[PDB]
Amino acid sequence: SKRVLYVGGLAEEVDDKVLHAAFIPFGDITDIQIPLDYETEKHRGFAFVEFELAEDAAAAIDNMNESELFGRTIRVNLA
Repeated sequence: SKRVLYVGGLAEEVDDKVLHAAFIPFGDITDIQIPLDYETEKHRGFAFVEFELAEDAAAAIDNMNESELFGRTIRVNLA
């Protein structure tokens, strides 16, 4: 589909709550996935945000790609 976004460049403390607040303005979010390093406790700096509507995902990409989050430049593309 074209409803799931790949989001890279996430600071270590960015979590599901942070991601949801940053992306919910574009439309309903179905789920957020944050792959973790099993040995350690933290994530790897990227996540997946799935929108209910492809149209909302598109708007999210257009606005969020190369934007700032926790002082880091993030990259947003179709997963």
